[PDB]
Amino acid sequence: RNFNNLTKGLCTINSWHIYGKDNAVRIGESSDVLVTREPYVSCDPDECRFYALSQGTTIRGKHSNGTIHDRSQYRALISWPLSSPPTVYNSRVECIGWSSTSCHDGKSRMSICISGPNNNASAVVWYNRRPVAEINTWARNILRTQESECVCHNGVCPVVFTDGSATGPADTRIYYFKEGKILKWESLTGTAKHIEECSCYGERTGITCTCRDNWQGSNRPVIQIDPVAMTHTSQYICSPVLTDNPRPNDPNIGKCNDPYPGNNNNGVKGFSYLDGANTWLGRTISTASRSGYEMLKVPNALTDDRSKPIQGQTIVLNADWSGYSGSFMDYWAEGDCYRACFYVELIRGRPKEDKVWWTSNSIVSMCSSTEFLGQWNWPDGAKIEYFL
Amino acid sequence: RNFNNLTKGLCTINSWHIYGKDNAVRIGESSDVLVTREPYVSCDPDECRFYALSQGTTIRGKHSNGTIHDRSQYRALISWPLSSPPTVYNSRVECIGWSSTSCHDGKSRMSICISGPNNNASAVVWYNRRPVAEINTWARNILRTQESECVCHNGVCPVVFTDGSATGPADTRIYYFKEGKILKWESLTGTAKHIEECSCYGERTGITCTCRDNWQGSNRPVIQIDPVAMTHTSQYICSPVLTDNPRPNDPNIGKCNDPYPGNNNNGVKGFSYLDGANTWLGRTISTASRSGYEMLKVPNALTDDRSKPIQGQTIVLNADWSGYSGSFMDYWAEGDCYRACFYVELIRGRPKEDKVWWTSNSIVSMCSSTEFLGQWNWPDGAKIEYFL
Amino acid sequence: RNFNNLTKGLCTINSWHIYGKDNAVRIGESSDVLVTREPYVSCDPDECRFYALSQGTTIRGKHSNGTIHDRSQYRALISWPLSSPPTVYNSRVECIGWSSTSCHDGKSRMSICISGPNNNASAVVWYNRRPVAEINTWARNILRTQESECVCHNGVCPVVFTDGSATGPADTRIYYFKEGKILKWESLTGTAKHIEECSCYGERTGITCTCRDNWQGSNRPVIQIDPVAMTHTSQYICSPVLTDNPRPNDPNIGKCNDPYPGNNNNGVKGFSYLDGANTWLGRTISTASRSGYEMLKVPNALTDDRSKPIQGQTIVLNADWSGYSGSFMDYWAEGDCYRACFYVELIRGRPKEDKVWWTSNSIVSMCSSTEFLGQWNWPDGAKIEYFL
Amino acid sequence: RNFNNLTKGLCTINSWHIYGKDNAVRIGESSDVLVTREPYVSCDPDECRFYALSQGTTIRGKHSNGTIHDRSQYRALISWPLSSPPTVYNSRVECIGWSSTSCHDGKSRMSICISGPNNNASAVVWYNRRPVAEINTWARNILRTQESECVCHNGVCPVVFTDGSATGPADTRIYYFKEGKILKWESLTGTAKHIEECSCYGERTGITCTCRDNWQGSNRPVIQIDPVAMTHTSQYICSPVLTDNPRPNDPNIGKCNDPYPGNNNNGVKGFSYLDGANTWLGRTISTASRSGYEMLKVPNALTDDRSKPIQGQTIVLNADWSGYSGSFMDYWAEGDCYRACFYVELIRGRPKEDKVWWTSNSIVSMCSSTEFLGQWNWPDGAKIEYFL
Ligand SMILES: *[C@@H]1O[C@H](CO)[C@@H](O[C@@H]2O[C@H](CO)[C@@H](O[C@@H]3O[C@H](CO[C@H]4O[C@H](CO[C@H]5O[C@H](CO)[C@@H](O)[C@H](O)[C@@H]5O)[C@@H](O)[C@H](O[C@H]5O[C@H](CO)[C@@H](O)[C@H](O)[C@@H]5O)[C@@H]4O)[C@@H](O)[C@H](O[C@H]4O[C@H](CO)[C@@H](O)[C@H](O)[C@@H]4O[C@H]4O[C@H](CO)[C@@H](O)[C@H](O)[C@@H]4O[C@H]4O[C@H](CO)[C@@H](O)[C@H](O)[C@@H]4O)[C@@H]3O)[C@H](O)[C@H]2NC(C)=O)[C@H](O)[C@H]1NC(C)=O
Ligand SMILES: *[C@@H]1O[C@H](CO)[C@@H](O[C@@H]2O[C@H](CO)[C@@H](O[C@@H]3O[C@H](CO[C@H]4O[C@H](CO[C@H]5O[C@H](CO)[C@@H](O)[C@H](O)[C@@H]5O)[C@@H](O)[C@H](O[C@H]5O[C@H](CO)[C@@H](O)[C@H](O)[C@@H]5O)[C@@H]4O)[C@@H](O)[C@H](O[C@H]4O[C@H](CO)[C@@H](O)[C@H](O)[C@@H]4O[C@H]4O[C@H](CO)[C@@H](O)[C@H](O)[C@@H]4O[C@H]4O[C@H](CO)[C@@H](O)[C@H](O)[C@@H]4O)[C@@H]3O)[C@H](O)[C@H]2NC(C)=O)[C@H](O)[C@H]1NC(C)=O
Ligand SMILES: *[C@@H]1O[C@H](CO)[C@@H](O[C@@H]2O[C@H](CO)[C@@H](O[C@@H]3O[C@H](CO[C@H]4O[C@H](CO[C@H]5O[C@H](CO)[C@@H](O)[C@H](O)[C@@H]5O)[C@@H](O)[C@H](O[C@H]5O[C@H](CO)[C@@H](O)[C@H](O)[C@@H]5O)[C@@H]4O)[C@@H](O)[C@H](O[C@H]4O[C@H](CO)[C@@H](O)[C@H](O)[C@@H]4O[C@H]4O[C@H](CO)[C@@H](O)[C@H](O)[C@@H]4O[C@H]4O[C@H](CO)[C@@H](O)[C@H](O)[C@@H]4O)[C@@H]3O)[C@H](O)[C@H]2NC(C)=O)[C@H](O)[C@H]1NC(C)=O
Ligand SMILES: *[C@@H]1O[C@H](CO)[C@@H](O[C@@H]2O[C@H](CO)[C@@H](O[C@@H]3O[C@H](CO[C@H]4O[C@H](CO[C@H]5O[C@H](CO)[C@@H](O)[C@H](O)[C@@H]5O)[C@@H](O)[C@H](O[C@H]5O[C@H](CO)[C@@H](O)[C@H](O)[C@@H]5O)[C@@H]4O)[C@@H](O)[C@H](O[C@H]4O[C@H](CO)[C@@H](O)[C@H](O)[C@@H]4O[C@H]4O[C@H](CO)[C@@H](O)[C@H](O)[C@@H]4O[C@H]4O[C@H](CO)[C@@H](O)[C@H](O)[C@@H]4O)[C@@H]3O)[C@H](O)[C@H]2NC(C)=O)[C@H](O)[C@H]1NC(C)=O
Ligand SMILES: CC(=O)N[C@H]1[C@H]([C@H](O)[C@H](O)CO)OC(C(=O)O)=C[C@@H]1NC(=N)N
Ligand SMILES: CC(=O)N[C@H]1[C@H]([C@H](O)[C@H](O)CO)OC(C(=O)O)=C[C@@H]1NC(=N)N
Ligand SMILES: CC(=O)N[C@H]1[C@H]([C@H](O)[C@H](O)CO)OC(C(=O)O)=C[C@@H]1NC(=N)N
Ligand SMILES: [Ca+2]
Ligand SMILES: [Ca+2]
Ligand SMILES: [Ca+2]
Ligand SMILES: [Ca+2]
Repeated sequence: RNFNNLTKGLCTINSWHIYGKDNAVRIGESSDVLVTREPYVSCDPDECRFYALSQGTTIRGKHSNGTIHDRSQYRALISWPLSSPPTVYNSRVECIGWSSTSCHDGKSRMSICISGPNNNASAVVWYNRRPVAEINTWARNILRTQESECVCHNGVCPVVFTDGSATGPADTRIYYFKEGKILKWESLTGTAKHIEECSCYGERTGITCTCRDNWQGSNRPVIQIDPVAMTHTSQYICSPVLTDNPRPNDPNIGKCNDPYPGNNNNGVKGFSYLDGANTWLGRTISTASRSGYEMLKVPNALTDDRSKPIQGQTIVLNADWSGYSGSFMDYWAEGDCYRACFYVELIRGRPKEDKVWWTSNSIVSMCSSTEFLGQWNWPDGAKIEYFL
Repeated sequence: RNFNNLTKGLCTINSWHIYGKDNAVRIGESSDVLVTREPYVSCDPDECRFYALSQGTTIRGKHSNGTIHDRSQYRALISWPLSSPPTVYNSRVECIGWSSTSCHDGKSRMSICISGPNNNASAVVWYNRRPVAEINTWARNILRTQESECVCHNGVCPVVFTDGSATGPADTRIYYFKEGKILKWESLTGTAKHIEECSCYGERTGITCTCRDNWQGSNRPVIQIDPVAMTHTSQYICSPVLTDNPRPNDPNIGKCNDPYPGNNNNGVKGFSYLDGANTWLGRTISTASRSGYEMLKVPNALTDDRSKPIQGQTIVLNADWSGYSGSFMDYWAEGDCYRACFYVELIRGRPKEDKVWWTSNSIVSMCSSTEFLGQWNWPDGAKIEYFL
Repeated sequence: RNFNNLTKGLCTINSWHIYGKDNAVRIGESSDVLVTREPYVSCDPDECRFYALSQGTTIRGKHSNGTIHDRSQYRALISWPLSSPPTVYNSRVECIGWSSTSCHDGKSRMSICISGPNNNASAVVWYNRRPVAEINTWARNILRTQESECVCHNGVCPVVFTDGSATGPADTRIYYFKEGKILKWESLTGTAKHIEECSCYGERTGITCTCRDNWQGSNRPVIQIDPVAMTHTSQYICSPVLTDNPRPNDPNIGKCNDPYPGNNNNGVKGFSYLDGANTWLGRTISTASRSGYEMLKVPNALTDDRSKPIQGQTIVLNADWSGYSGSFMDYWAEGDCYRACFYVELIRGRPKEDKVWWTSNSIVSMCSSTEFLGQWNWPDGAKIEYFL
Repeated sequence: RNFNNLTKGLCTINSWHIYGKDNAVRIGESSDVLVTREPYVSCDPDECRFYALSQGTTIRGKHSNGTIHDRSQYRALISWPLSSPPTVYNSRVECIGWSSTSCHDGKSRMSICISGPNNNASAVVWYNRRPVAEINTWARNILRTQESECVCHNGVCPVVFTDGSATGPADTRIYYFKEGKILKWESLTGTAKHIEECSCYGERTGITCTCRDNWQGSNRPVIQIDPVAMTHTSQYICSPVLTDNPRPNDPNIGKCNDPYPGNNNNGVKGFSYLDGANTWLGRTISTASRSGYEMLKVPNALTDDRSKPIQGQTIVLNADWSGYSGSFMDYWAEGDCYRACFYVELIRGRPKEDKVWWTSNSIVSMCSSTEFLGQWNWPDGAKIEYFL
């Protein structure tokens, strides 16, 4: 087969339909379902799969005790069939670590896992299920990457890494891989002041990443990557429709080249589709906690610092827990355009539900529709008392 | 490969032999078997599989509590290997929803799931395991479809949908799909007064659907579809051998173009094979509850309003619970004719067995034989007290 | 690919080496392992698999209570990977019933299951995982067949069936199938007075079946089938080395054309390889119960009514339970000769161990070696008290 | 496809990165994970897999009681997907026995299992998942082999066997197989005085085995095999950096042709990569017990009896249990050189943790990097109290 080429634009987004949901925590109440977090979705040319970071234990297993912990030697990036739960028996390990990305280039899949102690972490780059390249920490402060799929164009797969402080200036690098080999890496340029956990998608013939400013910003940093020239720019979403969490209330003027202030030293992984008038932003409903999720149609959110919603859709009720969210597309589907998709992580357990001693999640996933479809709300569905 | 063409007639039906049985509830007493309901069977050119709507939990799982509920965000259409139980680990999710159909066209499989709230439901059409088309509710009252396989001819797959009241006139549409794309849709024509949960099979070169009249009828509505012209007619089974449930006792004159009265606002999904003198009707043995199942040979049941049984076979004893039933065939088997098959849903738990708080089912499945084979009876086999 | 042709003779048998063992009961103490009985082994051209009749429940499942029962609607012929246990999740159902056979012809597999009540049982013949032919009971008294693999030559697969009394004259038929279709069937001819559960193997270019006389005989009936002419003969193993169970002590003169007396109305499925001086007989060590198993080299056992052992090998200690045993070969292995193989069923639970209320089994399997290898003993290995 | 040829040298080893870890004991606390020991890793041309000797029971299963036992009829060589746990459902049995090796030759896999009583054990050689050759015990004292992968060159796969005393002179043989057939076998030559459990790797165009001296030596025996000529030599690692366990403290002069004294009648399976200045030795950190693991860069360890470490990396903390370790490489990866890999067995339970009555293990696995990557430590991660 061939390297996939980003030759298509996004489909028109008039609503979102249900694409995938695994009900992991519901099922894992009485099945050998693996504790996970930081999930995402990524497609091969013949199959789409769920991904997450395992915690090396099942939910009912006693080792689930204390899995709010982010980084341990018992974590690993796993994938499993679409809308199935991540079980001990059906899960395929891609690589070992506690921060990851993964993407198919049309021929084979590249997966990257970061492992190690905070001051000595390292990334291993896997291609065609074999280890190919390794990158050592350059700032010795929790080397970390996207926690969602990367995008490939003609065999070139850009990945965004960050090494350094989570509450101040850090050292962010965009790496360009082909077949697992390092072609080139760049220091972060542009006006974005802090970069974490970029959510990327590809469209003719560029790659757009919506990331997390954990330092001072409640608006989201945007990195736009050219995968042919292997260059990039950065700024923020200009829109006053702020999409981080926690975050202040929406002003009437956003910020294009600086963080919008109000909430320091925190954030959540999130995403957006920036496509002129076809722009949709995702965010939690709450401005304080990781609860609820909605999609908002905000024309020219990227460049218009006055832009407001003209349409929207509720994905998760504010009364229900959410969490991380990120973008993905099936680049091998039929049609003239790429259908925009995303997932929402539904975190259950700690810190918000400390009656149990574990932290896991399930996945809900949506794709766009050119129809104006009715909306439902998609909660995790598990009842905590059952786990007591 | 090629699109399957309905070039064959039905085989002669002189009896029914055992084809499949999963013993799900028996096995699920001490295994991670998924709670399901509304099951069916559908074949690929190289494999036949069980299908059902999952409830997003195992039987022993505490979340099975309250699964008599029909529609929730935790349901999904799953398939699994023939005569295996639907387990957490061996089940493949086809799409997310609480009403479905699915069928192979010879090249790839089309699956359709409906999800959403009662006044805003929507169908997503999957083809080759990718979402292709979406249909929004047109009557805003539980958009719903067949709950058994559809039939394809030369790439054209007709599906029967209903939107609107379950106790009065509703808005029924026949959709014609090819490769997941909507070719055409039609409003329901003919003399059938209410349409739900059609059970279809294909024979040279038309498609016959036996459905459920939930309004006033205890005789079954029949839709006959021409998949080339993409047109249809409707009426009832003329036979006084009434095959819904609940239902009145068999009269000596049936009704061809109107519901036979006696039982309002209720029914069960059922099926028939209408083939002149090769006609076999299926039904529950009880006229009051979903218990028992039998096949009755009723010559010209479709057109003869005096027709009576001349042969029969017991499938499930009246002392045993049954439920939904529907038709399917292996259109890729060897031979000159299509062998008629069906399944019976064996519902266990609520409402009829309320010592437990769940509702699930297992599957028994039969196909026709040109031999006159001895009959057995096929109960679910699970003992409720074990679940207490 | 092509139909397999029996073009080779048996390899020289100088000992037996371990080939397969699943430890099902050991593992099933704390895993979802299916209760089974009547197991065997059968090879495809690219894989060899374990087979058995499931009881439709796991060992720990409460439904295992009463599985000493031979025939129920919850039984089915399952296969699973070599030396794995028969679990809920890894088992593939071949067909539904409580008596079976199965064999590959080089192109596809034919499986046959008998189901039904005692006076109305019927066999369904599956080929390439599709139902092809059906045979109704001709004597209305537990229609039953081999409970081990059949053998195919040039697409022709002979099967031995018996219908009628287990304690008197019965109606035995040899059926000849090709691609699941009935080519011909014959009434049992020769001097064998009672036929049950034949164990067959194929060698240039005939098929040899060693069966069970449940009526009066403690010597074993032998059917020799010509798969080209589609004809057969029958007699007993002439050897005074009696190989049924229960059985009298070995005399000095056996019987060639009549049952050797002493034990009526009982027996066990067993096997032999009859190959001139390369002859090996299998049997239980005990003459009273299904315990122990040994192979005995008895030159010309088939024709010499004075023949005695000149070599042997213990397979299972007399202190350990055994059960059914049968023959199989990999007809697609490399080499000039067919390597003789067999399995022993290790029955655990009732009737011999009635502290538990279930009956299951595990499998040990051996093949011949041209070396003179050391012997071990192969017990089931499960400790009953753990199940209490 | 073709026979793999050892045409490449080792890559430069500047550090080790994480390659695989299964967390079996953590996961097996609440999942059907098989009790194992003596694990290793071996690659096919399209997949790499974990291997181990099963104990025929799960960890939570009551039959895990007493699995410190080395040799029983319930053991078997199993393989399962990389970094998954060895579960009942995902494990593939390769052959039956309590001592093993296995390796792909580029076309198919050869697996060897030894079973039997101590004075009558025998090896069965499997090729392409079929039994091909058998070797009887020649010294009648626990016939035993490598417990890690073998290496093939042009279809020739050398295996090191030992039969005889574990505390004195034994009879060691190097067997040369092709497609499972015995080409030739040799008695052990050279200056190595005792040989057990060789860990081998292949490099242009020879095979290097690092073994265990269980008699008098705490330095490791090295066998170097020529797979074309089918000949070999033996000696010890000259280095004073002693790498057995238990072992004395490191002297300043090692031994090239005799055992370094201090610890009798004990040892552990271990490995090394001997490549001039690219030499790395593995060993436990403790000199007394199987705890901890480290890699040490020791230039010319094989020939220089004064050589000392100039670089190193901790793999497992001394406070954590280790166990067996062995070498493997992906001989089908891309590149100009072979990347050196190894695994460490992390033994949990008895004898060191006798609060539980079982003995199992999990696996950590590493490969080399030409980068100088930061190090972590990789413990098993299971907490014993959970199992009480
Ligand atoms: C079956 O399903 C269908 C399909 O899903 C359902 O229909 C959907 O219903 C939902 C819910 O109502 C809609 O989502 C909302 O959309 C509105 C935007 O639509 C309105 O505004 C448009 C823009 O108007 C402006 O510009 C135009 C320029 O021409 C001008 O005309 C106008 O006067 C004004 O100047 C209108 O164009 C639009 O009209 C169109 O749509 C109508 C249908 O809605 C139709 O009838 C019309 O004919 C026309 O076609 C419409 O009036 C979003 O604004 C809204 O999002 C806000 O509200 C939710 C709360 O519900 C909140 O969570 C959001 O975050 C957002 O509110 C925050 O952000 C604002 C901007 O920063 C801020 O000002 C707010 O104060 C608020 O801020 C606070 O909350 C946030 C959140 O925590 C916090 O962060 C802040 O700090 C602060 O605390 C919804 O997304 C769908 O659009 C609609 N879809 C369709 C296809 O109709 C249907 O209801 C279902 N049926 C049933 C029976 O249930
Ligand atoms: C081993 O296995 C074999 C194979 O399975 C077993 O053999 C099978 O046995 C079963 C059970 O007996 C049979 O099923 C029944 O079949 C009859 C129909 O067959 C009879 O009627 C035929 C038609 O006769 C009429 O027309 C001809 C025209 O020529 C005329 O000759 C005749 O005088 C009359 O005018 C006859 O042709 C037929 O004869 C043939 O078959 C004989 C074998 O049966 C053979 O001996 C003959 O030589 C000849 O070849 C035969 O006489 C069905 O009527 C019946 O179904 C009714 O009964 C069951 C109860 O058992 C009920 O559940 C059904 O729903 C149905 O009864 C309801 O419907 C009627 C119509 O509406 C109504 O009038 C009834 O009052 C009743 O209604 C009530 O109940 C329902 C249900 O709840 C409710 O909804 C209503 O409101 C109301 O309450 C059976 O299906 C198989 O046909 C037969 N198969 C074979 C191959 O033989 C064998 O027994 C097994 N062996 C052993 C040892 O067990
Ligand atoms: C490592 O592994 C190796 C390989 O496995 C082990 O070596 C094996 O050891 C076993 C056990 O000893 C052997 O099995 C037995 O074989 C004998 C037959 O071998 C003997 O007899 C041969 C025939 O002799 C006759 O004919 C020749 C003609 O030339 C003539 O020379 C001779 O005088 C006599 O006329 C001899 O050829 C043979 O010698 C050869 O082998 C020797 C090694 O064994 C070797 O040293 C010699 O040099 C020569 O090469 C040898 O003497 C079987 O008879 C025996 O089976 C009987 O006994 C067991 C009990 O152990 C019983 O269960 C069997 O069913 C059978 O006994 C019943 O059947 C008889 C016939 O009907 C009857 O007469 C008996 O009374 C008895 O009947 C009773 O019990 C049954 C069972 O319940 C019941 O049904 C009845 O009603 C009644 O109650 C064994 O199978 C292997 O052959 C041998 N293999 C090899 C390769 O050596 C080695 O031991 C292991 N090492 C260690 C350290 O453990
Ligand atoms: C992030 O990750 C990185 C990468 O992993 C981390 O960096 C790593 O850190 C580890 C731990 O410190 C290092 O491993 C140790 O390496 C030393 C060897 O390196 C030293 O020695 C070299 C040789 O020196 C000699 O020769 C040269 C010839 O030119 C000469 O110059 C010199 O004077 C001397 O003559 C030096 O070349 C080397 O310098 C280089 O490296 C420096 C960085 O380390 C760098 O700064 C320099 O500029 C230069 O480039 C360096 O000085 C090993 O010796 C050591 O292994 C011993 O110690 C451990 C305990 O920690 C022990 O377990 C080992 O078994 C071994 O000690 C035993 O064996 C000896 C030999 O038999 C014996 O003499 C000892 O007494 C001891 O024996 C006792 O214990 C054993 C064990 O139980 C027992 O069996 C005995 O019986 C007895 O009881 C370590 O392996 C890595 O090399 C290093 N890697 C890199 C790339 O830097 C970094 O730290 C991490 N960052 C953070 C913040 O954590
Ligand atoms: C490498 C790492 O630990 N990344 C963190 C992430 C991180 O702490 C923040 O972005 C601060 O830099 O926060 C969160 C979070 O829940 O907000 C999950 C991630 N956990 C994992 N990726 N395992
Ligand atoms: C969409 C929906 O909920 N369909 C119902 C169905 C429906 O209520 C009746 O046909 C009335 O219209 O009844 C029943 C039933 O048990 O009779 C199961 C179905 N459940 C599911 N398909 N999930
Ligand atoms: C065949 C056999 O039993 N090999 C032993 C091995 C052996 O005892 C020593 O090398 C002494 O010769 O020791 C050990 C050990 O834990 O040190 C595991 C092995 N267990 C297994 N391979 N099953
Ligand atoms: Ca922030
Ligand atoms: Ca009705
Ligand atoms: Ca008998
Ligand atoms: Ca030693």
